[PDB]
Amino acid sequence: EIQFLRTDDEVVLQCTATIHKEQQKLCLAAEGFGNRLCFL
Amino acid sequence: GGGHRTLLYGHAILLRHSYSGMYLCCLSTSRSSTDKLAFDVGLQEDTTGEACWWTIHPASKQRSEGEKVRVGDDLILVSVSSERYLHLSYGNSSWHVDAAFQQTLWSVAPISSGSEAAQGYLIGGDVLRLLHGHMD
Amino acid sequence: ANVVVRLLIRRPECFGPALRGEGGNGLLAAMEEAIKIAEDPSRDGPSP
Amino acid sequence: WGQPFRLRHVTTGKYLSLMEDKNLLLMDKEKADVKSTAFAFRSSKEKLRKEVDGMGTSEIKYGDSICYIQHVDTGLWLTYQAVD
Repeated sequence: EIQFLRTDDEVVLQCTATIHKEQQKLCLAAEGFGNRLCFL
Repeated sequence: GGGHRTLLYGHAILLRHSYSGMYLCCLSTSRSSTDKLAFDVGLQEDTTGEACWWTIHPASKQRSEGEKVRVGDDLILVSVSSERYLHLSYGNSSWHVDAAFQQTLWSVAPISSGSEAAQGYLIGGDVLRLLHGHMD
Repeated sequence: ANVVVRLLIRRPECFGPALRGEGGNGLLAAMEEAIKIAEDPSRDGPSP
Repeated sequence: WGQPFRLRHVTTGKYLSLMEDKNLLLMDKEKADVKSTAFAFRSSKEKLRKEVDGMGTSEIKYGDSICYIQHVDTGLWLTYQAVD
């Protein structure tokens, strides 16, 4: 029933922010081939 | 290294974008001026010792340092060099991740693990090429 | 000085008349506006 | 078996669908949805956990066994229209 985050485990990141008065939950994203930045 | 060691709050963390091996880490990112004083630490493979690490801090006062990070725990991230948190700004009527002193909550989730290995078995997200047994 | 600047950066509230991000956090614009207040008026803006 | 997913054509970057006229077409992300782009495997040709969180005997092995797609919304089955 208990499990932690180890080294070398595949994770995805998430956040919750309001927009248009609606809690738009998102995930971090990035495509480092032509743009080294990050998007959601 | 250690090998499947656990994860503690406050310890230095290293990330990696999976298919594009660009180690998101402490880089001299001074390009984003949506907030006009804020960084956007993005993707580049420069794992260089001190300028290699973000750091965890807990979301709120329920789990102190030295405790093991558990699934579902929302967290707070920060560089060591710039010491900006992982900010979720709003540049122009839209979302813009930046790095600032206004922190942001950043929830993690499970996808798989080392024990969750294929060895030929199917795993979600994996590409493939379909085949007919007769017609190929 | 370390902990000082650490605490300042969480809440750096030297808010002058008008600049980006904060109110001020920039000296020349606020100083020139306060010099418009200073020279031809009194300490106050509307005063003789 | 019995997990809805949506097939993405990787090169064009368009999601597989099944239009109203019963013919497979790809679909851009803005058009895709769980009504059309939602497909699951079928071990046997017959019809007949739900919250797939516990693992429970990992099923599909590449190369050896075989599958059958099911558009779970329509329940149709894939078939190669051998044309003359």
